[PDB]
Amino acid sequence: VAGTLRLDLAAYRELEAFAQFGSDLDKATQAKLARGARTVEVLKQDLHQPIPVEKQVLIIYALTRGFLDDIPVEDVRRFEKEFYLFLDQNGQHLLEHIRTTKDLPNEDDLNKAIEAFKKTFVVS
Amino acid sequence: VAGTLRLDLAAYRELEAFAQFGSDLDKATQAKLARGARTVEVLKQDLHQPIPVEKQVLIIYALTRGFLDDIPVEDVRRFEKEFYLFLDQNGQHLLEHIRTTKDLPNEDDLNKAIEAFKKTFVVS
Amino acid sequence: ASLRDIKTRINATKKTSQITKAMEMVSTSKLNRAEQNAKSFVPYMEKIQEVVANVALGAGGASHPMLVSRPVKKTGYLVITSDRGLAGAYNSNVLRLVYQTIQKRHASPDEYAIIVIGRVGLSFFRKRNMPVILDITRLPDQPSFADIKEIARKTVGLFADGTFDELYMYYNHYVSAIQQEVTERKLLPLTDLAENKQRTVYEFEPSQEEILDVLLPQYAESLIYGALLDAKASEHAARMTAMKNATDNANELIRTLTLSYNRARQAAITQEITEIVAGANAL
Amino acid sequence: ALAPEIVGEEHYQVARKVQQTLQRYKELQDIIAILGMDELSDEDKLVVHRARRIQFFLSQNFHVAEQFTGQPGSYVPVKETVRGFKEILEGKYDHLPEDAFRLVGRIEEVVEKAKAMGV
Amino acid sequence: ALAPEIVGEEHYQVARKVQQTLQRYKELQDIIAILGMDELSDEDKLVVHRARRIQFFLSQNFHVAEQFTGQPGSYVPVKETVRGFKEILEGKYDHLPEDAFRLVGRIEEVVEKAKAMGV
Repeated sequence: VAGTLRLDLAAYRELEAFAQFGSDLDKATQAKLARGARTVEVLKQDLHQPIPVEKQVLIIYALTRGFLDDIPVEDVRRFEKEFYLFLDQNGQHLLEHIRTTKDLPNEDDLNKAIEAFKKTFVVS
Repeated sequence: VAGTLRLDLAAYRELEAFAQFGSDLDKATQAKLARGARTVEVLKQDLHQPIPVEKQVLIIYALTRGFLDDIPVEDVRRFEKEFYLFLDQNGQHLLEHIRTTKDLPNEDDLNKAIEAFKKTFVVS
Repeated sequence: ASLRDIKTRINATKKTSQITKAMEMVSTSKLNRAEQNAKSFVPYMEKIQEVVANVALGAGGASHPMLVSRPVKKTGYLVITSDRGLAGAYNSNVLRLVYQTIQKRHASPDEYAIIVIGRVGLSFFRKRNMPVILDITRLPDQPSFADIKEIARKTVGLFADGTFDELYMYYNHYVSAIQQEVTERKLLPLTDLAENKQRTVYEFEPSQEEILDVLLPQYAESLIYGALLDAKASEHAARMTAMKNATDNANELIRTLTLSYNRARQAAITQEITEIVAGANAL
Repeated sequence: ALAPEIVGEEHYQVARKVQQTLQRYKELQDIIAILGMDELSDEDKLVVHRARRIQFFLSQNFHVAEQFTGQPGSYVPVKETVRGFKEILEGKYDHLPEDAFRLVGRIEEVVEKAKAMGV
Repeated sequence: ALAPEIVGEEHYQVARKVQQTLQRYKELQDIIAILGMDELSDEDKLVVHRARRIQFFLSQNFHVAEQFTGQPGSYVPVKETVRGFKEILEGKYDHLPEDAFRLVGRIEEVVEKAKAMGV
């Protein structure tokens, strides 16, 4: 997932200065300005709160697979914070699989878990 | 009289960095540039030509109260010289008031004297 | 050189670079908005072209191919130029071509007659020996039809009474943001068209001689409006490319000056070290 | 010490928003300097209008400045200053002249100066 | 010795004006390089046009320089120098080419050199 994250963040990092006037449709607005801003939002971290590598993998996979495209930027951090608790409550199988195999779990199971969490989230 | 001069010079030096970009600048900006140019012309002085403070204050008042804003830049030195000449034949009361009380004379009298000089001044 | 002067030079160049980059950023949005106005102009012009391409063939009118609108010494030129500068040779090309053609064909100042839209155009024409009829100092960057509707109506009225021999418009189209070329064209007396008639009664309650005198002026005004919109787009593109090139040049100068400063100050540092070494040795 | 847990959440948010507005106003000056402020979008004009007043309200009259100016000084509590800056940011003083914010103490003295100026 | 009471006002004003024009031309170099010649105002364009000709006219052909170049050299009186520079500053010789002013004596030799070049 690091490969996709690098590309998204880099693209935002050469296209931030053009934000004076968003235009050119997908070449600037829908992908570069949105995905990059969401990446910057998810890469922020609070003081003295390290998080497990499995949770990092979950959240960055969710970012890269476009599951955060509908969430507004102001709600991204709260989405991540609630997603960590939802994982701790319902995704023990996924967390154990990652912790024991150093590899991503089944893609369909991961996608259905992410969708199940996104069902219960409220945008505010 | 020095307080407004300091602010005018500060504004002129701040906005002079934009003078190279054409002529269609903001109306306040070329007004500030016009004031600063006349201020620079006023501050100029010859060699071995000391000027009494009672005349320095009057010329600075004339510059900073807008009475000089219609004389062209090229005529500022001659305007100053002719004003110094005029202040010896007329307006001796203002010079005496400044020299004795160390304060500015009455506003009406000084404005009337400046207008009287401007009436007889010839412009090229 | 002196390090103080070098630093002041670099700082001034950086400030100019920032200003030019801001200008280019603004011009990009202005071009993006002007393109939509051009696209919105296109349909009305297309409808008028498909409407007037056939009914023009017929009897004489106020603006038919007559060339006898007092065909003496009073032809007018519509010149379109920018209001602000910093666009390079944009206005200069149009001004030079207008001056050259008018000086060639017109022998005497009485033969001269022009109308200009743009402050630089007024300035250049007043510096030269040109007669000014009407002028517009400024227009919105996204002009509506009503902004020049009355002026175009005035041009049509001056074509009436024979006070315009024939009308010429001089402006610049854009092939793209990079390419702009000067256009000269002969508009009102309507030299050429094409026959595509499928019409018998469509808006024909007035006769051919009764509809032309009113219809043709709006056709000309719409053409003038479209030419103005295209010229505005070309102006925005020219400012874009000029500011981009200016930023590139300023950054090149910044790089060279920074290299010079860095190479210069190390020599002073090494000279100080050498002085320290010599002083220590001498004791 | 400028942390939410040290100075308070309200203080931290007010200070951060003031800094953001001033930083945003910093870039727009050259565009304002050449082209008119009408070129700016609607929000940018409000940003400039409030940034001028914030900059002028940052100034204060000192007790020791009596020997220089003749105007007596004042002491401003932190609660008073954060309340005043929050009010300025939210825009309840957008109609007062910007000159009334210069060399002033509490926000009430700004209204007093504006009234003395003829508002 | 460059004082009004020593060389005269006629000489002093011309010298000061030449120095001022050369200083302005030196200052204009950066903006010319990073913005182009066409972006200068008509005042600055005239300043550059006069300053290049003044700088070229400052050159001279020396008698001892005949061993380096075949030109014989010349001797120019102070009155002639002052008159020539005043005429250049007045704009009389704006239509002559730039290189016609290089390595000549009196202001007339510029005219004959331009005629030889074909003006």
